[PDB]
Amino acid sequence: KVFGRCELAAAMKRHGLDNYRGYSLGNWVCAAKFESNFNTQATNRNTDGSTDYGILQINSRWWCNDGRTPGSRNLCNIPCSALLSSDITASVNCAKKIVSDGNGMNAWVAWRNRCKGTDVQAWIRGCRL
Ligand SMILES: [Cl-]
Ligand SMILES: [Cl-]
Ligand code: NA
Repeated sequence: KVFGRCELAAAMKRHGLDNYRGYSLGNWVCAAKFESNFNTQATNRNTDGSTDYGILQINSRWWCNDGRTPGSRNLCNIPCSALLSSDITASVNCAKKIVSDGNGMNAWVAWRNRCKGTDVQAWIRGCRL
């Protein structure tokens, strides 16, 4: 599923991400825009052999099992394919564990490089929330 900007914002709000660990909703929408272009089916392979999955590009080296990342942990205890669903619940639940692990949203390179320190509230402007 390719989300609309306000559709995704409303969905993330309903799943408890607004101000989760202090990160306003616009941060999460901005990260999803630049990680996946709002596409729940996005996948990208990394040089180390791991793969990033879904709307928030969650990585198989640490967070999900895809059966082909040897020595990987599965800290969200989920198959990576569950992160590609049109239902974002599994991606959101896993992201809550990632953002809590001490490094905040710096775990998302596109957030660090394209959202951090910008006017992220623009990402939810005009949305009915
Ligand atoms: Cl915001
Ligand atoms: Cl980047
Ligand atoms: Na894994």
